[PDB]
Amino acid sequence: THVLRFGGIFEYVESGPMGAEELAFRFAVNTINRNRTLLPNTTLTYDTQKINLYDSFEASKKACDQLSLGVAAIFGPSHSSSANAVQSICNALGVPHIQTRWKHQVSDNKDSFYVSLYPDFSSLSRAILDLVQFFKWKTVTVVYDDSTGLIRLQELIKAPSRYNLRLKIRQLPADTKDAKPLLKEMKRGKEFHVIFDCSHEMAAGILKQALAMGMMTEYYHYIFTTLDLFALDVEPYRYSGVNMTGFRILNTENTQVSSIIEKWSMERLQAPPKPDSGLLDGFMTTDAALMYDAVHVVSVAVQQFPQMTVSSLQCNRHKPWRFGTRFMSLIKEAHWEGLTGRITFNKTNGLRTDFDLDVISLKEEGLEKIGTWDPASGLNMTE
Amino acid sequence: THVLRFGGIFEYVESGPMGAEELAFRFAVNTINRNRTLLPNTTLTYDTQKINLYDSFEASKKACDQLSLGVAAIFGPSHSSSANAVQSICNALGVPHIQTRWKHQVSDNKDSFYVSLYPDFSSLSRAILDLVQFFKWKTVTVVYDDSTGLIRLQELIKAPSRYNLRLKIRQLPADTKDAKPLLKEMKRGKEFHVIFDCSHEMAAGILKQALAMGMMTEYYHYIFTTLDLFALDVEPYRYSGVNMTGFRILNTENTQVSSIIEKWSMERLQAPPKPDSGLLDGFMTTDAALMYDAVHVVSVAVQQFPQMTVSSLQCNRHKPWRFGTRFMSLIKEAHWEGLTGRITFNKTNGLRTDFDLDVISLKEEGLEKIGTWDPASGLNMTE
Amino acid sequence: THVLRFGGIFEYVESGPMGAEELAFRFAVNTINRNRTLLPNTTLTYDTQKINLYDSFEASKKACDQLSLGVAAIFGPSHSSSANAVQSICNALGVPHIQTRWKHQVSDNKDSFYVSLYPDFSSLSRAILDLVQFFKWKTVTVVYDDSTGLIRLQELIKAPSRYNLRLKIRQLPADTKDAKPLLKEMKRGKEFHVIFDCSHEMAAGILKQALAMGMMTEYYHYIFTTLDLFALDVEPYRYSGVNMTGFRILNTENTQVSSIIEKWSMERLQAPPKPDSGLLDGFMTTDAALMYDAVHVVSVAVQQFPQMTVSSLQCNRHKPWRFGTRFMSLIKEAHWEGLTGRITFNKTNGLRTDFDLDVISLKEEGLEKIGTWDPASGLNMTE
Amino acid sequence: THVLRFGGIFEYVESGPMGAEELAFRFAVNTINRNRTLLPNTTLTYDTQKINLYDSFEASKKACDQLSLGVAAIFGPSHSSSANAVQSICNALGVPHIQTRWKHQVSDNKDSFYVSLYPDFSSLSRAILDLVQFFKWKTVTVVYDDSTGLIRLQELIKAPSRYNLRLKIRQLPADTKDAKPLLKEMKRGKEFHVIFDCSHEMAAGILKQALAMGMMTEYYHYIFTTLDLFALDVEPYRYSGVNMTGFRILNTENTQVSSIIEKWSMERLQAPPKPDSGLLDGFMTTDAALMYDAVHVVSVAVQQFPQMTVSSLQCNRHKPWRFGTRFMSLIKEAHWEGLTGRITFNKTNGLRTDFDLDVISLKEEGLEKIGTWDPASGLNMTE
Ligand SMILES: *[C@@H]1O[C@H](CO)[C@@H](O[C@@H]2O[C@H](CO)[C@@H](O[C@@H]3O[C@H](CO)[C@@H](O)[C@H](O)[C@@H]3O)[C@H](O)[C@H]2NC(C)=O)[C@H](O)[C@H]1NC(C)=O
Ligand SMILES: *[C@@H]1O[C@H](CO)[C@@H](O[C@@H]2O[C@H](CO)[C@@H](O[C@@H]3O[C@H](CO)[C@@H](O)[C@H](O)[C@@H]3O)[C@H](O)[C@H]2NC(C)=O)[C@H](O)[C@H]1NC(C)=O
Ligand SMILES: *[C@@H]1O[C@H](CO)[C@@H](O[C@@H]2O[C@H](CO)[C@@H](O[C@@H]3O[C@H](CO)[C@@H](O)[C@H](O)[C@@H]3O)[C@H](O)[C@H]2NC(C)=O)[C@H](O)[C@H]1NC(C)=O
Ligand SMILES: *[C@@H]1O[C@H](CO)[C@@H](O[C@@H]2O[C@H](CO)[C@@H](O[C@@H]3O[C@H](CO)[C@@H](O)[C@H](O)[C@@H]3O)[C@H](O)[C@H]2NC(C)=O)[C@H](O)[C@H]1NC(C)=O
Ligand SMILES: *[C@@H]1O[C@H](CO)[C@@H](O[C@@H]2O[C@H](CO)[C@@H](O[C@@H]3O[C@H](CO)[C@@H](O)[C@H](O)[C@@H]3O)[C@H](O)[C@H]2NC(C)=O)[C@H](O)[C@H]1NC(C)=O
Ligand SMILES: *[C@@H]1O[C@H](CO)[C@@H](O[C@@H]2O[C@H](CO)[C@@H](O[C@@H]3O[C@H](CO)[C@@H](O)[C@H](O)[C@@H]3O)[C@H](O)[C@H]2NC(C)=O)[C@H](O)[C@H]1NC(C)=O
Ligand SMILES: *[C@@H]1O[C@H](CO)[C@@H](O[C@@H]2O[C@H](CO)[C@@H](O[C@@H]3O[C@H](CO)[C@@H](O)[C@H](O)[C@@H]3O)[C@H](O)[C@H]2NC(C)=O)[C@H](O)[C@H]1NC(C)=O
Ligand SMILES: *[C@@H]1O[C@H](CO)[C@@H](O[C@@H]2O[C@H](CO)[C@@H](O[C@@H]3O[C@H](CO)[C@@H](O)[C@H](O)[C@@H]3O)[C@H](O)[C@H]2NC(C)=O)[C@H](O)[C@H]1NC(C)=O
Ligand SMILES: *[C@@H]1O[C@H](CO)[C@@H](O)[C@H](O)[C@H]1NC(C)=O
Ligand SMILES: *[C@@H]1O[C@H](CO)[C@@H](O)[C@H](O)[C@H]1NC(C)=O
Ligand SMILES: *[C@@H]1O[C@H](CO)[C@@H](O)[C@H](O)[C@H]1NC(C)=O
Ligand SMILES: *[C@@H]1O[C@H](CO)[C@@H](O)[C@H](O)[C@H]1NC(C)=O
Ligand SMILES: *[C@@H]1O[C@H](CO)[C@@H](O)[C@H](O)[C@H]1NC(C)=O
Ligand SMILES: *[C@@H]1O[C@H](CO)[C@@H](O)[C@H](O)[C@H]1NC(C)=O
Ligand SMILES: *[C@@H]1O[C@H](CO)[C@@H](O)[C@H](O)[C@H]1NC(C)=O
Ligand SMILES: *[C@@H]1O[C@H](CO)[C@@H](O)[C@H](O)[C@H]1NC(C)=O
Repeated sequence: THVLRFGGIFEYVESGPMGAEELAFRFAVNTINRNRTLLPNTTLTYDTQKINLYDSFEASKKACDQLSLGVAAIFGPSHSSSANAVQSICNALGVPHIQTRWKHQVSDNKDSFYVSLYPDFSSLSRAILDLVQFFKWKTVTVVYDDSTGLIRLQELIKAPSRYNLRLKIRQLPADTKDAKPLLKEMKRGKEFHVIFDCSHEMAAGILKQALAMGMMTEYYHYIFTTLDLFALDVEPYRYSGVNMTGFRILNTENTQVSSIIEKWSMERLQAPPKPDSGLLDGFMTTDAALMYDAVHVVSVAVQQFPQMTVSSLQCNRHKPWRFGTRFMSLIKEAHWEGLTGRITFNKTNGLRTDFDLDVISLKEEGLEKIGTWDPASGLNMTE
Repeated sequence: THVLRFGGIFEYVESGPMGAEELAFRFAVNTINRNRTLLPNTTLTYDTQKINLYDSFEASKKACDQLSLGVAAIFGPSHSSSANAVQSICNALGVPHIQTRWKHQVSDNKDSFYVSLYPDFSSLSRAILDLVQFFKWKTVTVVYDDSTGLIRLQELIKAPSRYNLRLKIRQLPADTKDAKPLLKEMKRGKEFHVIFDCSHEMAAGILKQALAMGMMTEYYHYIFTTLDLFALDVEPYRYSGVNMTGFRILNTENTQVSSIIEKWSMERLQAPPKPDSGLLDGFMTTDAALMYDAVHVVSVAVQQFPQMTVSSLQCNRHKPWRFGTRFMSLIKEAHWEGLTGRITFNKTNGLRTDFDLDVISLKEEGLEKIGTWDPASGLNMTE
Repeated sequence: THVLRFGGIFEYVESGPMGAEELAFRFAVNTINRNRTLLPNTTLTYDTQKINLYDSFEASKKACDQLSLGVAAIFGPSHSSSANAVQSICNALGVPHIQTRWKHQVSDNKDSFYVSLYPDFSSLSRAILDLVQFFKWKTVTVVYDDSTGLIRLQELIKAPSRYNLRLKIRQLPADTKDAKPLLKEMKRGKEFHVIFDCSHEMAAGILKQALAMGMMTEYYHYIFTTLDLFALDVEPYRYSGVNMTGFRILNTENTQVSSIIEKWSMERLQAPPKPDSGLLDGFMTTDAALMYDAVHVVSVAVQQFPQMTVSSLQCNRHKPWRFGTRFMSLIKEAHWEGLTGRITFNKTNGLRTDFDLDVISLKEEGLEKIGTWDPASGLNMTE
Repeated sequence: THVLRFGGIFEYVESGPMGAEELAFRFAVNTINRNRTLLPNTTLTYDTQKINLYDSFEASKKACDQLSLGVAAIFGPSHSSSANAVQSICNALGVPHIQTRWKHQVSDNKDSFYVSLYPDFSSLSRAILDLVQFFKWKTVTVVYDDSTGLIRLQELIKAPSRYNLRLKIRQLPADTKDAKPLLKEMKRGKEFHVIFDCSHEMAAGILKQALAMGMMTEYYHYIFTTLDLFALDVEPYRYSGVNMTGFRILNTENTQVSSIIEKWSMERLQAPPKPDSGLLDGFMTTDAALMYDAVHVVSVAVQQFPQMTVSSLQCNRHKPWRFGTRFMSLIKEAHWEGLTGRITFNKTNGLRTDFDLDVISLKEEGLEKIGTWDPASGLNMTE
């Protein structure tokens, strides 16, 4: 009988229930504890702490508390300022750091003990660039929201120096959802081919404002960078004649994965979606799908390593954990068929640049898979 | 008799002498200790610690050591990953954090206790954009080096959506100085109007490689984003017929400032510039000029606040410093005429968006001031 | 066992080692003395004297000293003022005079006893004129250094009276290497097609100054009159996109000749090339290559004439040497395959107007043979 | 009573009488010996030797014979190959060398003991260049005879790089007076503005052949480089309507000079001019006029130096003559009003670049002075 303790550092909300990632972290730990073939005779427990996500000092205190109590991994603070602080703690004290969201990896950072399960925007900007070639675009307009979106789509911005695109980079307004002065300039500029770098909460907001202005016609085509395009109530836009392409790594066409999504709406039951926020009703985001996967990919590594004993490391007397070097190598060699497809890592750095997308577009009936993407193959679009 | 202790967290070098910022921090503290009108009867001492600059854990330990010994300010780790960790420590424990280099301020960071003395690239990208209007450019090519340079020049990249520029964003090769495959594509692409986002060490390297390929003619024009264009041995390029514009905030035309630059070459004497690195011989970089200024701008605040007593704060029992709220307000209200012009801060956030540049170009005689820039006025170019 | 004594009159240097011609004269005499098939059972010795090269009185004293001791040939004073004095001594006293450098032969000079091994500029000005036809030039600019260069390139200057060239004859500054006021007039005059009449020491100097001004672009083409274009460190100019044509009589593509060039760097070892003089490291000049050949071509004549006995001639009682008439006819009928190709003489006067050049140009990889020249054939340019 | 012995090295003719320079050397020495104010109580004697003029060995033997007998000056071998040999003898042994004909002074010749009385072609090529400006020429054709004529007229050849001339350099045939294939190309090329670099013997020959072909019309203009244009029987060309410009330094408009020219035809009486050689009957050439002057300019120096004693110098034991340094300085400071105008020398090198020409042209009446030239003033053409 073993007691492994996966750490976690999640968002602190005062009014609603626990977040989507903290639910999926608790739902995953309960899944391996019930299921018997994966990790027999062990009992995964958890040590979830809650932070502000914008406080690198508070994230570093909770990371040293989890190392003092003793963890075998830390499943990310999930924000760029807080994740870089906890990554360097986990690098110095041996213990792995599991990331499920994208952040800017600075080029001269010699950190080994981290893996990210979010699909890398080195690969995702090539998938978007393959679509604008397939659709024969020449007047692309990238619309992002925050200044880090330039780093995300940098291979798309450098594309007119190797092809015949003509980019017109624009930015959403600072914090307000008043995208109407942006969309007036896009409508007057005759820009019919738009790539949005947004989240699905902000994709839904500007799609209501593109309806009310001029822009949900059969002349406009919208590629979406977000992987949660399948979580939009697209009922006002089905008959609109529009073309709305995108991607989806959440492999919802398996019977096994769709079983878990149907289980997900049960225990989540609280926090209903407010009506003028036209996301769909019951779904896993790809944010929570990668946190459900991250517990399983580390679980592949602990099944291949049974003699693990959790130690109580100390930050101001920082010494590496005894099995931190081998167990990190088992996480970077782990293969898993999770909610988000195949999960293999990039041996050099530790990212997911090898993954399987599903190109989805908006048809009259609904929002349907019209192709596939694969870094080896490319676009296999059976449209 | 007072004993104020300004902290500092600088780069650790194993072979050469102390860095340019740590020299200028020691040279500034010795200057106020000698000079009598600024801070009478007090003695500024220092507590310089040395880190790797790429280790947010090591930067956070040295910041808690300086808070344990007791400081009244921390003069920056001077790298983006390390500065964001020490900013959140200084925000939680009251003590100000003085920054002298640019880093990405994420938009939802509610940090108050920090000021940056580096000229903001919100203002510097408008100064570069005013030059490409004045020079009547329409085929601009931005060349940057690291992925954060997109965030720096984002107002220049968004400019073809409000003017008639046609940007072609390119990137230098990853770490090597083999910019020849980049410059072949720029020469074959007939790109004569280039903006380089580099440092002066990398500006000197690609200017040697632009000479040897095709590109230092009278057809090519080079705007440089760096503020240390005046520190290039431009003797191979004076008669080249080229046009090489740029900026300079280091106000070298005063008798008072040029006295300090002449003092600077004396005590620095070690570490000579190697010959195939064609920077000039004796100069302050704008990196060290802002660290000389940062000690003085905080010195204006302590002259207006004589009853300051340094306290010994603790990180794991984090309580704000007693005078941290008032003394931070005096730093954000400080005015100073330093090496880099007028130093006034941006009351909203804490940046320098109000500063005085000097547009310099390459003439046959040398590298001379051909104008001025000011966020209020604009380009007053007496060419 | 014979003792033949070839005379020699070379440059007197006070600081460095012996000159390139005096080394090659000593290296050649040692070669025939070792090698057995050419001249069996004889031992060539030498009688090298050193002069100022600008003193026809001192050159005439050393020539009468060598005739008093007794020589069978004199291998040139190698300067125009000194060579004409020693030519008339050798004509009056019978003994041959071997020349390895060009000088102005006045038309009414009835001298028989001399041969020159330097390629005649009657033939070399036609080879340059064939290149400006092949390259379809019409705006040729000849740049020479001393006033005798007009005599050298006179068939190139008389060419617009039989073709459609438009010559613009210019001269380098008097003694200084300040060719920048010359190159300003050539750049402002839009003169992209330049023929330089220089030595390789002065070709290297003005190529550094053409780089620093405007002129090493892909618009400028430089034909070089010198036969030592292969002895330039052209590493700063390979990627420059320039076109730099020229000639080479030193037949470096044979295994036998390249063996001797590899032997040459061994014994020469002293006198390294100073860095800002960007000639290559180890090479025979064509000046020393013709002095290595001149000992061998005379050696062909003494193998065909075994009964030669060296006599002690006197200048103030001038009587011709007994075998001077026959042995001079054997030198003018000698054939040899030396370092500089085939060596046959011009029966009428005694020059080399029949020789084999190798047209070399500057490519991106290096400086490569792009054709051939031959007075019979013409340009066979397999470019 | 003194006995000064001026040396001389002149041409050896086998059939006719002594040459024009040797007559004028004997006529000048007889003139100072008769006349009493210039050199009282001294008796100039002479030591004229005769050479082949194309033998630098024979010229060097006669120069050492005159130094052995003892001379105070040597009045030139008067040919370029022979003069450079005797110049270096006179430089090494102290004794001055007086030149009366042009030769190529190589630029790195450090010879002090020589003066030339022939007008320098540095100044004479500017006088020809001032005429082609005054006559508003733009299609100039230079015709020379030997390859040294390029060195003579080099400032005229370099003139299209600073003005709007368009030179077409041509050469007379090698030795024959068959200039008809040259004049066919000049007539077919529509070249009406011709500069001839010739002697007056060859100017008369090609003027007979320009009459018989097409070219003595009112369309053709001929500038002559020779200073003996006044010695042409121009009676067939007076009414021809031609324009034939030229120069004249022989100052035939003085009563004193025209007395000497009338004396000259008396003692010369032998050697009549053959009819088909249409030079005039009785005249001093400027060759003999400068030899008459050269004895007088040296005579100014010996009047200012009475204690001169002629010494017997030796060539193979070469030691400078005791008063050679001072007496050479008196020749370079001598002023004289001779047959050829004012005779002042060029302190730097020793040439005549300051002289007074007389521009003469062909009118219907005869060949008349139409202007003046002076290096200070320029063309004062009272036409
Ligand atoms: C509960 O059972 C297993 C617990 O191990 C869960 O994961 C699976 O673990 C086994 C251990 O090697 C592997 O079996 C695979 O099962 C899938 C069923 O979809 C089948 O397609 C494969 O050929 C193989 O038999 C596998 O590593 C892993 N499954 C996957 C998809 O990676 C399993 O997910 C849990 N649920 C059920 C309903 O079994
Ligand atoms: C592990 O990580 C490295 C670096 O992230 C991966 O290297 C990258 O691999 C791709 C494919 O070889 C390189 O080229 C790109 O490929 C697309 C394929 O669609 C092609 O269309 C483009 O020509 C594009 O250049 C990419 O440059 C390369 N990056 C570097 C720095 O070498 C590597 O593939 C990963 N290993 C895996 C996934 O096994
Ligand atoms: C010691 O530090 C004091 C700092 O106050 C220096 O005194 C003054 O410092 C500033 C230079 O930043 C100057 O004051 C200003 O001058 C302008 C005109 O240039 C005037 O408009 C302002 O009202 C203000 O006075 C001033 O140059 C300088 N004072 C003097 C006399 O130079 C002081 O120079 C420092 N001492 C040493 C030895 O460096
Ligand atoms: C304190 O900070 C804020 C922002 O950090 C400063 O406001 C900024 O002011 C500039 C100039 O007025 C605005 O930028 C540009 O104005 C130019 C005028 O030519 C024009 O090309 C564009 O329309 C562009 O907007 C900038 O928008 C504005 N920032 C914000 C967020 O509104 C403010 O001036 C600072 N206070 C000081 C220096 O006292
Ligand atoms: C010693 O000198 C003799 C000179 O005869 C060298 O023998 C031969 O010299 C010439 C090189 O100039 C070559 O002869 C010719 O070769 C061509 C083919 O390359 C052939 O067509 C001719 O019929 C003639 O034979 C030849 O390379 C060379 N002989 C050998 C065996 O290499 C001899 O090489 C000199 N010895 C040394 C040690 O250098
Ligand atoms: C011995 O010497 C004489 C001259 O030193 C050589 O004669 C010269 O031969 C060349 C070539 O045939 C003639 O030059 C040029 O011919 C080209 C053919 O393309 C043409 O562009 C011109 O018409 C030009 O004349 C040159 O005129 C001629 N020289 C003389 C004085 O006739 C002779 O070939 C030598 N003997 C040998 C190498 O056996
Ligand atoms: C014979 O008499 C003198 C001998 O000395 C010859 O040359 C002249 O020498 C005197 C001595 O200084 C100078 O007199 C000048 O005479 C000319 C007459 O043309 C006059 O114009 C001057 O104002 C001055 O009085 C002078 O240096 C020199 N003459 C010249 C022209 O340079 C003279 O040439 C001989 N013949 C006659 C007829 O006197
Ligand atoms: C002594 O000899 C030197 C060198 O031969 C003479 O120097 C030369 O003098 C002229 C006049 O200053 C220079 O310029 C030329 O002048 C003409 C006048 O008509 C003018 O039109 C042109 O602009 C032309 O450049 C010439 O360059 C200069 N040479 C050198 C090497 O400096 C000097 O004048 C002589 N001294 C005398 C005659 O007192
Ligand atoms: C949607 O996609 C189809 C197929 O690529 C294309 O024909 C159509 O024009 C697109 N709609 C747009 C661009 O509005
Ligand atoms: C596209 O998918 C089909 C069906 O799975 C398969 O033939 C192959 O993977 C792809 N086709 C091509 C031509 O690559
Ligand atoms: C540099 O300045 C000159 C003169 O103002 C002008 O050619 C242009 O502004 C620049 N040169 C270029 C772009 O070649
Ligand atoms: C720019 O030039 C002068 C120099 O300082 C300045 O005084 C003037 O006011 C400015 N001109 C403008 C802003 O038009
Ligand atoms: C050099 O060669 C290239 C290719 O043959 C051609 O541009 C031309 O011949 C030369 N280049 C010039 C004159 O710029
Ligand atoms: C030039 O090229 C080849 C290569 O050596 C040569 O054999 C051939 O005879 C020549 N071709 C001609 C002269 O047409
Ligand atoms: C001779 O000179 C006059 C005056 O310069 C000129 O008018 C005439 O045309 C000239 N004769 C020619 C060029 O044949
Ligand atoms: C031309 O000569 C006249 C008369 O000798 C005289 O006025 C002056 O020297 C010259 N005139 C000018 C204007 O130079």
